[PDB]
Amino acid sequence: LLKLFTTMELMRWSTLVEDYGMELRKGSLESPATDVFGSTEEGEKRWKDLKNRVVEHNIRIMAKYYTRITMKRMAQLLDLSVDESEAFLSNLVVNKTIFAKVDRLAGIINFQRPKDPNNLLNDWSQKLNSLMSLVNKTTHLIAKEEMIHN
Amino acid sequence: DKKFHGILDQGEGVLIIFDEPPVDKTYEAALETIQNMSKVVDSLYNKAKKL
Amino acid sequence: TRPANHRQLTFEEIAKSAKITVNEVELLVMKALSVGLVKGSIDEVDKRVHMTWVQPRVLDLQQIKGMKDRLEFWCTDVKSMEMLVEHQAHDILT
Amino acid sequence: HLNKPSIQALIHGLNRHYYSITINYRKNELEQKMLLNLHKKSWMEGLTLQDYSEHCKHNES
Amino acid sequence: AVQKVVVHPLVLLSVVDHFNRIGKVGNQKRVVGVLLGSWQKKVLDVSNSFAVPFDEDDKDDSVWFLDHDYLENMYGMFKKVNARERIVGWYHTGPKLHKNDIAINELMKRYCPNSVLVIIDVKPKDLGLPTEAYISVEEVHDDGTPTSKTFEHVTSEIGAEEAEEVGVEHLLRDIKDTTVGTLSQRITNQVHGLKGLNSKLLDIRSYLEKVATGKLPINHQIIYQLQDVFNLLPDVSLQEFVKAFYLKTNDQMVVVYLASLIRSVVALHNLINNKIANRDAEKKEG
Amino acid sequence: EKLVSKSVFPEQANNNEWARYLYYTGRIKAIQLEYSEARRTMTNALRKAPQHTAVGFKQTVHKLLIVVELLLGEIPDRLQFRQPSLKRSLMPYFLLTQAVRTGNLAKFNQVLDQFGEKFQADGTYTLIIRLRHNVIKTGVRMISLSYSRISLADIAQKLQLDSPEDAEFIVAKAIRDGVIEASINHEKGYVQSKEMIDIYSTREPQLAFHQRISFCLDIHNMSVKAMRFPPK
Repeated sequence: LLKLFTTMELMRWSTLVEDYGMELRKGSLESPATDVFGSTEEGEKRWKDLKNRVVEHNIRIMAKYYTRITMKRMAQLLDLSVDESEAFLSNLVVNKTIFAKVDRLAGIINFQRPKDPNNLLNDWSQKLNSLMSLVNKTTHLIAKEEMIHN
Repeated sequence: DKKFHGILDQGEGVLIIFDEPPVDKTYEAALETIQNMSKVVDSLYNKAKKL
Repeated sequence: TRPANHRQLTFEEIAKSAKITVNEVELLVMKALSVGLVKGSIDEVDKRVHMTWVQPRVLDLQQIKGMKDRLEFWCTDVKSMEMLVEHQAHDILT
Repeated sequence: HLNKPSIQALIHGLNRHYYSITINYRKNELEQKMLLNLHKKSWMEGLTLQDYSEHCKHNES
Repeated sequence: AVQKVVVHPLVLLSVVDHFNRIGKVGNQKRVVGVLLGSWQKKVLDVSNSFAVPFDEDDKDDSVWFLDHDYLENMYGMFKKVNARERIVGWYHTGPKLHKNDIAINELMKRYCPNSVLVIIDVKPKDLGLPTEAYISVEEVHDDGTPTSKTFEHVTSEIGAEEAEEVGVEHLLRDIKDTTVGTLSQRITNQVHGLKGLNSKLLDIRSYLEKVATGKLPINHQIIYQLQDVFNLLPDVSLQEFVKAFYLKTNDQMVVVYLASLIRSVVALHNLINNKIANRDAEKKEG
Repeated sequence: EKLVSKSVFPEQANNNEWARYLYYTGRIKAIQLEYSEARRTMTNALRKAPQHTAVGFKQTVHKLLIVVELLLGEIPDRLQFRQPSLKRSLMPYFLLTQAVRTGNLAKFNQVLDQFGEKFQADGTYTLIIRLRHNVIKTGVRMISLSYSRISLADIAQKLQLDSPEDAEFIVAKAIRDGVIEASINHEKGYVQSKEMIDIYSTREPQLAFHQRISFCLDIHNMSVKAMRFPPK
């Protein structure tokens, strides 16, 4: 689980529960389950907080990779209702945790920051400079190779 | 009232919000310089009367 | 295989090529980005995946020939532009 | 006589005990085409678009 | 390893002088000498270089005599003159590497473990620097291929110190372009960069042709570096990029238009002033 | 027209001579159905008129420009009609412009009845008749400016046309005539005006700036070229 919370890919709450609920809440004689996720009131509160952390990690992964994920797909991937997923995303955005623009009309959750023309042309210039440098380096290696295999 | 930036569309009903591009002060400076040069051309019109 | 210009990959095409369900392509592309094999971006509304690929690949003699003729086109374009600039700016060149 | 003596050299003994000799620098190509490489500017520098952010800032200022 | 080699101007004039003097009396291909310099964190800085007698036979390619005692005595003399310079490698004016360069590199390594071979061409080429620093690398090649001594490449650049810079400025004060981005020099530089890009692309295409025809081996490495280059292409004609670039071009053209208006107004004012001066002079004439 | 097409007017001519030639070429073009070129040339001629030196030339240029602009579908500026020197001269043209804008063909007929001989003596009667039979162009242009998806029946009602099919014919003729930029969708019979696009993100601003910068550089070159430097 600790590794799964550091890997940069979605973990589904349904699958995570199906895999770790027995081992994390109840435990066994060979699996001494702790009281962190117990059945007590604090146990349920911390279980809900763990679900919130899982959904936050999922949303972070989407914001890092996606650019425009429909509300339906975001809710499906976060294991939450459409309205609840929208509310969670709005709460995250208000706090400035992540950048998003919930277009409720078309169910669009566009993640990309607005591309000012200066930044776009700067990215193009950076790509061109990298291309030129790589071309020079490949020409140097090419001259080396021609030199060696006379 | 120049509060939160956006425009409504009653056709279907939404509150669109954008980032309000700054103004590009360069164009304001260019227009002011154009006015100044127009009045300088006017002054040269005042001159050149002496041939 | 993409022409390097239409780098956008439709979700249906990836589903057919990899024999993965419609919803599996999202996770597949996400894993590809995560491990470090592609440096693009993924879009769900249009169901098209932006592709910016950094991981290189081994080549074949036919692939090398294709790259060679494409670079020949590139160098001819560069030479044409250089000639145009030189001829148009002969007076200012010095 | 297309050169001039210097007050310093004059004070320390020029045209009195010591006399200067015109110093001519023998430079040749190959030795002048190799030295125009200290700052020769790579081809890339003549195709870099600067950066549009500070370019806009400079234009505005 | 060596991340970069800075060859100061004196090394170049010394290597041009050695090649000239050896060539003037007798004829010898290539010219071998020892390079002296100081080590920064990873940037070797070559400052001085002294000639070393070197006879070789091109036919055999394995016969070559380099003075050991002569090299050591020269290094001792230079240490007495300036001890901050330790041997860092060797240079040979031969435009291309040679089959016996590896043995000479090992001999140099005998005096300095991190030896850099700077090939200081004495033929003025308008496209590219006159130095190419090479190092010896022994690896297992990973990709199941026979390993050999070879010559790994290290980036080279020509710098200078205050004294060498002053000497260079005095020497090239009659053939030096004015410092400052005059439009003539900017347009000429852009043309030069286009020419350099064309030359590099032609070299890459020639190597690709050789690989396709089999005259040279398919590297399996660096080749995919060319593939990465071809992936990094800007991909112009995208609608968003086209709109942004048109916006930028118009934003620059408006400033150019304002500058043109200012220039026209200033020229018209100067013309008015000159005309009034001429008319006043004529009137005061009589 | 043949002479103007073949002969080339020197660029370094007097401003007054240029204005006279512009007026003549404007009349030639206007009589020849090149309305846009006539308007541009006559506006340039008015611009190049000798400040306040020739009243009659200004009067004639203004009258012909008013007629040509009315034909082209643009209602002329009222400042011309309000000017002190041109007021009485252009009063009949003011009435004509009123009639054209209001769209009252009867008002146009009574206007012609009173000052028809004056228009004739001014050498613009034929253009006035062309306006009498082209009045609908101004209404179509106003509809194009106002509406974006006007229904064919509604446009026919507004332009007091008899039937919608006549409205369709007139609208297509207008789309050629450079008066409108719409595209009729005959499937549902509504005139869909072209959607406006951000001109700045396009190339037209670059073209305008190029023309202006070329003019400025040419002016500077001409100014520095003479410089009238005296012989020492």
